[PDB]
Amino acid sequence: ECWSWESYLEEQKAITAPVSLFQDSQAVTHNKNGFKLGMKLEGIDPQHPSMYFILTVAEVCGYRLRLHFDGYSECHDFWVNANSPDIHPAGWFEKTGHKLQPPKGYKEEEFSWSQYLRSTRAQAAPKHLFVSPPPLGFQVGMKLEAVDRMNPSLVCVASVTDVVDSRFLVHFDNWDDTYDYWCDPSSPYIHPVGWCQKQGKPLTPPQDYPDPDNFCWEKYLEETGASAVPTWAFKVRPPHSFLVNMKLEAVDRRNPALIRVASVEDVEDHRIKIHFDGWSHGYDFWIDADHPDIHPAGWCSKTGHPLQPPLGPREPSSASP
Repeated sequence: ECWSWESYLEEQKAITAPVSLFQDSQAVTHNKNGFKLGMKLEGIDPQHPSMYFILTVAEVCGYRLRLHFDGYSECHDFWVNANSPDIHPAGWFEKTGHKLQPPKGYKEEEFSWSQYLRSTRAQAAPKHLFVSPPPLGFQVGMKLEAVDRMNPSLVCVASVTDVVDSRFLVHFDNWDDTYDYWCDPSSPYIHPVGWCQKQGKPLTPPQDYPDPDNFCWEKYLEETGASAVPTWAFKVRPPHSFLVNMKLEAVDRRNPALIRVASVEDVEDHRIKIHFDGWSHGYDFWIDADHPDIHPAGWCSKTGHPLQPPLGPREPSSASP
């Protein structure tokens, strides 16, 4: 007897997070996933977002796919939705002037898609599969203040270092490019030059900036000849309207192949804390409300992905009865 949301909600006297609370891209279930095992493509390294690698479709599940970094260990495999903006068709880097980190074994200048496909007897994922208007007012080289996602109490001197379709790459000046992240104008993690000063919050200057206590934006902009992103470009998104106890579906962070029945455990203006029904609180996690790996109830069913029901009552890792 199939698990259903309808039955569960009745048993629990619970409600779902309405579809209207989600971004269209989190909610859309009627798109076909045309990706197939073995198809090759290009994509950002999710753990080093300024970098591009050749990827192979290693698995397809509903509207999701597992991607493998050609030549490298399976330990780096990762899952995306078929509407991910972080993947691109073969030829994208050459067409757009980006650099490729070639497959393990390969030198960069010797990489050719035509030869690679020959050598691997593989096909490139067709272009029509890929979702990826400019972000108005955001251009490469402009400066801003941004939250370091790896150190979230810090608001920092940052630069736009790339623009791809509707998004841009946020870079922390003179810091490791592994702190980079992709963004759009509505991000709550970014602010105009001078925001910290106006808020009475400390600003983290560029790494090793001489006399960092006397860092001054006007001098720094003069030094670099860079412009600030204009204030008009920043488009404040409203706080989300998820409420505690609302039910939804979320990818498991420990085993990202899995999606589970989930509840809103806590809320901030722009983030929700997920609890997996039936589980210990040890696994609860905070996630951005626009994160691609949360979805409304029914998403798995409608897209053909399995949904893990709540953990049974006296199981290891289970919550109190």
